[PDB]
Amino acid sequence: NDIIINKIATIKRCIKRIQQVYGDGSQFKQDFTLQDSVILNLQRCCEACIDIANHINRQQQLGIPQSSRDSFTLLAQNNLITQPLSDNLKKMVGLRNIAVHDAQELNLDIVVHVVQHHLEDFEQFIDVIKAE
Amino acid sequence: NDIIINKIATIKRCIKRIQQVYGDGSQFKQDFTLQDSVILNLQRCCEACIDIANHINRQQQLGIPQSSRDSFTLLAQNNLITQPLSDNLKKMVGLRNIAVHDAQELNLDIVVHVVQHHLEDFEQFIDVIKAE
Amino acid sequence: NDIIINKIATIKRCIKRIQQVYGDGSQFKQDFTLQDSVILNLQRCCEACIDIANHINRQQQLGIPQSSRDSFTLLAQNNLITQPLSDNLKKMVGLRNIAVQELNLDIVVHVVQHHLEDFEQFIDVIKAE
Amino acid sequence: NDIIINKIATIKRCIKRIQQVYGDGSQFKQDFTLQDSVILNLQRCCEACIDIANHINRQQQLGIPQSSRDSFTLLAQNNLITQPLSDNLKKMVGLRNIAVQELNLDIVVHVVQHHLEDFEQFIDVIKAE
Amino acid sequence: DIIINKIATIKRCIKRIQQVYGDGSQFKQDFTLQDSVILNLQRCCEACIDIANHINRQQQLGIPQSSRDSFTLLAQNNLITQPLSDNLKKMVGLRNIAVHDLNLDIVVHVVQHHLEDFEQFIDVIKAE
Amino acid sequence: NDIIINKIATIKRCIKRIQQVYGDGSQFKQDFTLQDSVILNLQRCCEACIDIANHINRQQQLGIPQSSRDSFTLLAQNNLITQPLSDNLKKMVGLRNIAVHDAQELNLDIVVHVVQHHLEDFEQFIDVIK
Amino acid sequence: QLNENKIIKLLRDNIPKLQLIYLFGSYSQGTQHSDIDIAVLAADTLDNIARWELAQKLASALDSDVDLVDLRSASTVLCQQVVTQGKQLWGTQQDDELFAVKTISMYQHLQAERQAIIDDVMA
Amino acid sequence: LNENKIIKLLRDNIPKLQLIYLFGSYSSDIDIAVLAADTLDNIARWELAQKLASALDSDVDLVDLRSASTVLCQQVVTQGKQLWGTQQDDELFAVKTISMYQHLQAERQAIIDDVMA
Repeated sequence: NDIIINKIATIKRCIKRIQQVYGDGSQFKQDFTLQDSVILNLQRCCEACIDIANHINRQQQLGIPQSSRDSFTLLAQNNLITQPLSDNLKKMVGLRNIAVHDAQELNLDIVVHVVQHHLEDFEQFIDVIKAE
Repeated sequence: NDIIINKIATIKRCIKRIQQVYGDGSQFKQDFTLQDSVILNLQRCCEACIDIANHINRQQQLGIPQSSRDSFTLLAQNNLITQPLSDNLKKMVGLRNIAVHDAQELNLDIVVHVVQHHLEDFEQFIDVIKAE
Repeated sequence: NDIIINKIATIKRCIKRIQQVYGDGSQFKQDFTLQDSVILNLQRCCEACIDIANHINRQQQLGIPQSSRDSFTLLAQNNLITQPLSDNLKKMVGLRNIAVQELNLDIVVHVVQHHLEDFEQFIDVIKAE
Repeated sequence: NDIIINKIATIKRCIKRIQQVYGDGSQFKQDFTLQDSVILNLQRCCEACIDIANHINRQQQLGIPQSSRDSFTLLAQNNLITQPLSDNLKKMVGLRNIAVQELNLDIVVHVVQHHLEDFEQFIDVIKAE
Repeated sequence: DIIINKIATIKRCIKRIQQVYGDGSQFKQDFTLQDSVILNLQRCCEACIDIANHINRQQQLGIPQSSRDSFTLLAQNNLITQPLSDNLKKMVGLRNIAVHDLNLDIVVHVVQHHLEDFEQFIDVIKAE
Repeated sequence: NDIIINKIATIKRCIKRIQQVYGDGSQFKQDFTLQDSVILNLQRCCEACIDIANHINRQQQLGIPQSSRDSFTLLAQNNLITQPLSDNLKKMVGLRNIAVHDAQELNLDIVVHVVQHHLEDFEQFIDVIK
Repeated sequence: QLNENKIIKLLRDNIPKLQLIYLFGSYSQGTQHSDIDIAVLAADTLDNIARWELAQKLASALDSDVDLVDLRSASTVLCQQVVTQGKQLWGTQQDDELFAVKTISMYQHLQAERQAIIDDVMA
Repeated sequence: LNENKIIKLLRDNIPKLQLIYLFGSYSSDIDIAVLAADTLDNIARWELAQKLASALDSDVDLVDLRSASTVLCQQVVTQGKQLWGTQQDDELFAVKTISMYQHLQAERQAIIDDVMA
C-alpha cells in the first residue's frame, strides 16, 4: 500500500541522516546540535513505524490502539512482528520520549548504544512489513 | 508548582538554543542539521507549553481537552491568557503537528518566520503564567 | 471511552453552574435569566445521563430502549444502578417539559435542593464502572 | 381557540426576552447565563410553533404529523405557510439539540439576528385564522 | 377615560356600602340591605378588574387566564405590591362565590376591614 | 337533575324576592337601595338561567358556549327553546350587564317594564326545562 | 391503547378524597403521536411539589410524559378545556356536572372581562 | 437512511469534497462527517445540516473533520462508515487522526485520571 511505501521511505531517509550526522561519534557527546539532529531523526523513525502499525491494525481490524505502544503489541499478538522486535520498538519509543521531553535526564550513552546497535530494529521492522 | 518551573526553564533553554543555532540565518536553509536542531527545540517549546497549560487545567479543573490546541483554549475561556496570545500558541501547536506527523511538508519559511517574530509568544505565555 | 468521559464532564460542569447561579436562592425567583440558566442546565444534565445510559445499554448489550425512561429501566434491571436511583433519574426526564411558570419554579428549586445529588450519584456509579 | 392564543402569547414574550437579554450583542459574549436564557427561549419559541402547527394540522384534519418537521410540511403542502417559512421553521427544530457551545454560539447569534422574524412571520400568518 | 370612570364607580359604590351598612344592627337580619352591599361590593370588584385589564391591555402585560390573573399580571410587573395583589384576588374569590353560588360574617368582615384595599388600589393606579 | 332543580328553586326564590321588595313602587325610583336589591336578584335569575343553558348544552353535546348569549342560541338552534324566548332572555342578560356594570346609563324604565311584563319569561323557561 | 385502569388506580391510591379524574390531552381526542394530560379534583388542593412527584410516578408507570392538573388550583382557561374536551374516568355524575357549570360560568365571565385584550393581541 | 440522499446533498453543496462518513448511532441524530479541501463556514455548515435534516426527516449533526477535535476525529475513524471518497484519502485521514490521538492521550491522561477518580 502507498502509505506503507512512504513510511518505509521516511524511515530510510532518517536512518542515514542519523548515520550521516553521527559520523564516527568523536563529537556526538559534545555537540548539542548533533544530539538534537540525531534525536529528532530517531523520533521520525519511531513515528513512521507507529503509523505503519496504526495503519495495519485499522485496515485489518485487529483492534483500536490505545497508545503507540499497544499498536506494536497488537501486531505481535497477531504474529505479524516477533515479540522481541515489538519490545525493542516499544523501548525505542520510550527513549525518544525521554529524549525529546526531558533531555536533561537523557542518558546519551543509551542514544549512542541505540545509534550503533539498534537501528536495524527499524530495518528489521521494514523487512517484515515489506515481506507481507 | 515544582513541575511548572522546570517546564518554564525548559522553554528558556530551548529558546536560547534555537537562537544560537539559527545564528544569523545565513546557512540555516542549506544545512539539514541546523533545521533539525531548531525544529526539535521548537517542538520542545510547544510540548512544554502544553504541559504547563494542562497542569493548570488539571489543578483548577477547567475541562478535558479534546485536542492539543484546546489546552490553550481552556486557559483563554477562563481569562488566564489573552486570546490573541491563545491563538498564537494554537498556531504553534499546529506547526508542531505538521513537523511531527508530516516530516517534509513543513515550509521552512514559516519556521524562520516563527524564529524571527513569534518566539516571544512563548515568553508572553510564560510572562503570564508565572504571575498566577 | 470518550463519550462517557465527556458526558460525565458535562454533568459536572452543569451541576457547578447550577450551584453557582442559584446561590442562596434570594434573587433567583426574581431574575428570569437565572431561572432560564438553571432550567437549561438541568435539561443538559438529564440528556447527558440519558446518553450515558444508552451508550452503556448498547456496549453491554442489555437491550434497545424504546424511550428515555427505558434507558434507566434497562440499567436498573441489570443492577448497574439501584431502583431508587433509576426512579430518581426518570423523574428528571419530566423536567424537559417544564421549560415549555411560577407554579413550576418551586419544582425547580425542589430539584436544585434535593436531586442534584442523584446526578452526582449516577456519575459516581458510572466512574466506578 | 385558547390553545393557539396562549402559544402566540408565549412566542411574543420569548422574542421580547431574547431581544432584551441579547441587547446589542453587548456582553452576551462571555456570560453563560444570558446565552442559556437566549437558547432556552428559542427552544420555547420552537416548541410553541410546533404545537400551533400540530393544533392546526389536527383541527383542519390535514394528517397526523410523523415528526416535528413533518408538522410544518403538512401546513406547507396545504399552502397555509409558504415553503421558505416552512423550511425556516424547520431549521429552528434543530436548535433544541445544540443546547445539549462556543463556535455553536455563532449559530445562536445568527438565529437571533436573522431568524426571529421567522417566528413573527409565522404568528401573523396564523393570526389570519 | 375608562380608568377615571371606573375609579368614580368604586368611590361612589364604597360610599354606598358605608351608608347602607350603618352600625350593622340589622345587616344580618334584613336581606334587602345585604343585597345592596353585596352587589356594590361586586361592582367594586368588577371595576378593579376592568382597571387592571385596561392597564394590562395598554401595556401588553399578558392574557388573563382567570379573573385573579388580572391582578397577578400587574404585580409581576411591579405596578401593585404583591400584598395588595393578594388582597384584591381575595375579593375576586368572594365575587366568584357571590355570583356562582355566601356566609355573611365574611361580608361583614370585608365591609368593616377590607374596603381600604379598593381605596389603596385606586390610589396606586392613579398615581401612575 | 339536582343542578336543574337547585337553580329552578333559585329562580323562583329570587323572582318572589324581586316582587316583594317592589310592592307598591312609590319609593322605588328615588330609593335605589330596593333596586340594588332588585338588580341583584334579577341577575341571579339570569345567572341561574344561564347555568341550565350551559348545563344542558354540555349534557346533550350541542357544544360549549363561550358567552351567555351563545348558550341560549344553541338551545334555540336545537329547538328546545322557543326562539323569541331566546331573545327575551338574551335581552334580559343584556339589561343585567348595564344594570350592574354601568349603573348610570341604566334607563330604569326598562327595569320596571321588565319586572312588569317580562318577569314571566324566566318562568316559561323554567317550565320548558321541566 | 392507553391503560386508563392503571391511571385510575394510581391516582386513587395516591390522592386522598379524590373526586374527579379526567383524561383531556391529545390522548382524549385521538391519542396523537405527546403529553398524557390528566386532571384531578380532590377535596383539598394538592401540594404542588407532591403533584409533580405523582406525575412522574404515573409517567414511569405509563412510560410517557404526564401532565397532572389539579383543577382546584388550575386556571379558568384550563378548567374550561378539561370540561370541553375531557373524558371523565372516575367520579360521580353530580360532581362532574357541578364542576362543569361552575367552570363554564366562570369562563364566560372571564371572556367578557378580557375580550378587548384578546382582540388586540390577535389583530 | 437513504445514503444516496446524503451523498448527493453534500456533493451538491460542499466544494472540493473528499470524504463522507456516517457515524454515530445510525452506523436522536444522524451523525455525518465530511472532509473537504477547505474548512467550511461554521454557519453555512449548520444550515447545510438542516437541509439534510429536512430531506431525511430527522435531526442531523454535520461534522467538518478539518476543524473538528481530535477526540471526535478519532471516533469517526473508529466507528465511521465511509460513504464517499477514495480509499487513499480514508487511510491518510486515519493515520493522521490515530497518531494525533495517541499524542493527545499522552498529554492529557493526568487530566482524565483526575476527573474519573
